[PDB]
Amino acid sequence: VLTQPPSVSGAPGQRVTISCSGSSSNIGSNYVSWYQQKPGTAPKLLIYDNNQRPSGVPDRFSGSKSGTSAVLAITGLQSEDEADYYCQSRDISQYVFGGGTKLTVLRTVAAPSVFIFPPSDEQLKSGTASVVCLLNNFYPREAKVQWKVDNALQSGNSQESVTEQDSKDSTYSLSSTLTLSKADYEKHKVYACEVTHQGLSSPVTKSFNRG
Amino acid sequence: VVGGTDADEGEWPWQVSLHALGQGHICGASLISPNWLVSAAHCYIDDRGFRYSDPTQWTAFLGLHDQSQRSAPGVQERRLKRIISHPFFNDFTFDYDIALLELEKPAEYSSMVRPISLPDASHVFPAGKAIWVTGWGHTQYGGTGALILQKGEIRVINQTTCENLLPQQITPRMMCVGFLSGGVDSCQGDSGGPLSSVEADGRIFQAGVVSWGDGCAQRNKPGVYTRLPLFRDWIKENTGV
Amino acid sequence: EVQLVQSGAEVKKPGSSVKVSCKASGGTFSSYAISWVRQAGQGLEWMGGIIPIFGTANYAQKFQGRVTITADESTSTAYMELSSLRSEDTAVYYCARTFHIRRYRSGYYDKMDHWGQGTLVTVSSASTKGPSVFPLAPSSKSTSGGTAALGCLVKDYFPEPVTVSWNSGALTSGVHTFPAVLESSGLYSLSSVVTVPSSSLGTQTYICNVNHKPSNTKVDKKVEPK
Ligand SMILES: [Cl-]
Ligand code: NA
Ligand code: NA
Ligand code: NA
Ligand code: NA
Ligand code: NA
Repeated sequence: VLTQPPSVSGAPGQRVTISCSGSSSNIGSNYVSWYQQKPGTAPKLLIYDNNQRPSGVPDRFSGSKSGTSAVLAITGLQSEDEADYYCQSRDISQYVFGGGTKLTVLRTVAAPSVFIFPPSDEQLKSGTASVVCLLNNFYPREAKVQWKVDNALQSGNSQESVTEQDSKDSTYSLSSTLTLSKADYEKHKVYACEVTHQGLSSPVTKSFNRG
Repeated sequence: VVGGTDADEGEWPWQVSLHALGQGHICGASLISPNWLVSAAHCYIDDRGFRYSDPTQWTAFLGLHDQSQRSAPGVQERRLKRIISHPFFNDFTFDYDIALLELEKPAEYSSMVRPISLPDASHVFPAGKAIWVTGWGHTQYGGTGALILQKGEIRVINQTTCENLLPQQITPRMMCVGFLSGGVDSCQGDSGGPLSSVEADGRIFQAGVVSWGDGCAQRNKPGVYTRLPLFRDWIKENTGV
Repeated sequence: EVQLVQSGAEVKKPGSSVKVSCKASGGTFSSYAISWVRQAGQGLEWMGGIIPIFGTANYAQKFQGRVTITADESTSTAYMELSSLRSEDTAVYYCARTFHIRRYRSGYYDKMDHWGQGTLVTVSSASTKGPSVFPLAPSSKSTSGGTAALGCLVKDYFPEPVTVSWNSGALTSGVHTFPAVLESSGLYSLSSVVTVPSSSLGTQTYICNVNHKPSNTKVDKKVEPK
């Protein structure tokens, strides 16, 4: 049972530390290693034996241990360090990982550009209807997207997906998809997605009239 | 060394520190003549980041007491001319874990820099005998290395006992030295350094070379050392010593 | 240079067994161990490992019983078998080669430096199905002299993954391909979008290239204003 903060943030150039808290049977009695996992990539060893850095690991990563705790320091962090970081230690006769810490890179607020897409003629002919609202390149991650159909607030019929923080510009993008049967889609006129976000002084609505 | 204490300055004047380029102290060694050191072969094997087998990648420090004081009076820095690793060294088992290091320029003997005597092939270091390991390695298992050279007193273990404490891992080239209770042991960064043995008459021989271990200082897991007497003729053949 | 290459993705009905392999490309495991680690979405989990030349397997307590780890030096292949598969076992399974097994007094399972590419095991009773690909047309109201968005909806496929490119990989700037969402049907859906200059819509053709290898579904879809 190695505990790590779920989230740490810093701006480019900043020094951040990621703590790994254990007990006597793990960190207290053993060496600690650290791993990075970039999105869509196998993990990479950053540090072993508390503070040793393998070749090909950036100099900005360093490790320390004291008692039943250990720390990974990223000194001079960059936008491409957005990743999950895991500590690892022996615990008696097995090896265990911390729960992981996601590094968020700090950026100034950036309002999303918003786009709504009606279901395609092809999808409609195929038998279903999906309505897609896109929020592009925004910061911070937190946003509210509300669907309205004939000015009636929807609930229970949409799903969101959000990209990993962008490695170069540190923004996010988000899709919200409203799913209805073709028959239900045909019963309404106005389709609207309303977006609330810190970069927007008031909520932005994108809409279309069916047909 | 775990469970040891600081050496007195000049107490182990054969102990050498081997630094690899950009990395500081990696391995120990021992001074056997003005021109030659004894160390462990496993220290000088390449890995993916670094050519540890290339003698140009190393610096030897003789007469060193404190890793933070490499320019103290009496410290001698030397390059390596050559690394002779034992031809039967096995990378997996560490059988035949011994190497000979040739200095580019000779050591100058002093209060701080003196050779250790090699044991003849017939020399017995009996089970039970208290002998010494020295080094700048980790001082606690899970811990860190020492600035000041450490010494630890450990006991030779019977070979059959050693074989069965570490099943299917011990060869006749190896010896276990330590305690069944653990507590005192070599550790990471002590590799290549000397096991020093004081005879009843006070003469000091090198009994062994720090080779490997399952952790450090753990119960039933004494450190493993290369036996030096077996290599007497090989050392003579390759160095003249 | 060492590379570990793992076996292909699998789909396994809950209750079945999977056996994932991990081949060392150089033909030998040498003086190194193999460790198995999974990522089920919650974080890394150690499963166990073995020294292939000196082989007795070590296991994580969580997986004691259900995991068997083996390795053959002669074919330089290691294996992890996980039995009685659960939905929660849906994960990417990695093998990794450790540091030298004798060089470090601390051991080796905490020193995983060469990783395989991962093996996706999806534990589901769902049937393999290629996606339907639908265009997301740039708006007729796209701002003149501004920025337009367009995309493709990649709907109702199983299992993961799907790959999307644009214009055969020539168009990379401004592309976002969203993580897929698992639907109550047990099928996945995602969209891929790109922002482009509104001024390019009249002359540039935009085609999303969708590959769904498990079903051998290849679709190129032109995304057009009309
Ligand atoms: Cl005794
Ligand atoms: Na939404
Ligand atoms: Na005593
Ligand atoms: Na050390
Ligand atoms: Na227009
Ligand atoms: Na086409």
